[PDB]
Amino acid sequence: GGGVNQILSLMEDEDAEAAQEEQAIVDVDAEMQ
Amino acid sequence: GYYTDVDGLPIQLPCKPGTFMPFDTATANLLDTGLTVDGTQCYTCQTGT
Repeated sequence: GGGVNQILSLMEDEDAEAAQEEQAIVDVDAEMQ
Repeated sequence: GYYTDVDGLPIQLPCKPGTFMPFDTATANLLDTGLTVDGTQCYTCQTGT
């Protein structure tokens, strides 16, 4: 277009995301065995 | 509608909200006349959209 001329529901969700990735990682490491 | 940034990409990624990738450069509606849509980079929507 031209450019220049020069909390309570966020951390509880990020912990759930960093636990659901953990679960996926654990389910993936157990399958290659 | 979609785009692909990196070389390897299984599926073409859609342009995120507040962006629009026109079909070709000439067949556009609102693009500043100092740029060309090569696909790989999605241009931000212009004021009043």
